[PDB]
Amino acid sequence: VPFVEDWDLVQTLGEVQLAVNRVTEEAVAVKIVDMNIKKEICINKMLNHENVVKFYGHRREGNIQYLFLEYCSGGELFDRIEPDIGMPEPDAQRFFHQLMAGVVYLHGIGITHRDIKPENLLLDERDNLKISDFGLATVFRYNNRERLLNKMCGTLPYVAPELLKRREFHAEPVDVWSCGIVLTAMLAGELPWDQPSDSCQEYSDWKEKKTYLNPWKKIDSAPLALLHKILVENPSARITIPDIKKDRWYNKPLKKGAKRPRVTS
Ligand SMILES: N#Cc1cnc(NC(=O)Nc2cc(Cl)ccc2O[C@@H]2CCNC2)cn1
Repeated sequence: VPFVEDWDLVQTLGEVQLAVNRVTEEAVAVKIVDMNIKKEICINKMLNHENVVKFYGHRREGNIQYLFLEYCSGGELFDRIEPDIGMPEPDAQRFFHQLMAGVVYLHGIGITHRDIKPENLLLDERDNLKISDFGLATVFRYNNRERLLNKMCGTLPYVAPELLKRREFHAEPVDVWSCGIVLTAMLAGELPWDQPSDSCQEYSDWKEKKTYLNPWKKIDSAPLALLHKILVENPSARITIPDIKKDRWYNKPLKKGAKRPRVTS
């Protein structure tokens, strides 16, 4: 079929550009990197999950690398969070379920994202969450042997406290922590602290169990009980994802199905 390989760059998404196929009108996201990127491509070629952004391929045109990635028309989870409010609890629960399915998948194949935040959580046209941007991602398990991490990666409000206080740390609890900060942001519409350090007053209040303060007073006791188990300073005592899957709020029926058309009589 002639022209099937031509894509028009129609708009800047974030550089990330929206590409449309000349013939089929299929939309893809094209990440343009004008020369860490070789690691992003390698990690992307391993990924295949409904809650992880699809990788279609790559092309090197001199100093510029073009990455063909899934287009998610719903945009960023970030823009579904109302400041100081958040979002309805059933929506947050569904996005957290889909976040866990994605993270279970990544950890299962020995990959840690290292930068889970709402900006990197994208939504398709049906509002299905997809983990995106594997630029900071790395291999923490290979040939069934775990590699402890030591590089400081991520975004300060979402990083686990061990990443700031320890020389080495396990990868999986770091991603679990960041998922709990994402859950906080979805239910309160605010970030609890600038960084999880004892010098940060809000972080000290959380360790002092002062849940009568913001953001915790905006959060119902069932999801807050889950946050009490995720945002545990000791990474060895922190809840694991198999046990997040057994939490009472995680399994609480809250969300109705997708609206489906219906008539009467
Ligand atoms: N890395 C990466 C990656 C992979 N796929 C992406 N897909 C999109 O569809 N991007 C997107 C779509 C809308 Cl409607 C709005 C913003 C978007 O990307 C944001 C902007 C910055 N990175 C995430 C975006 N970034």
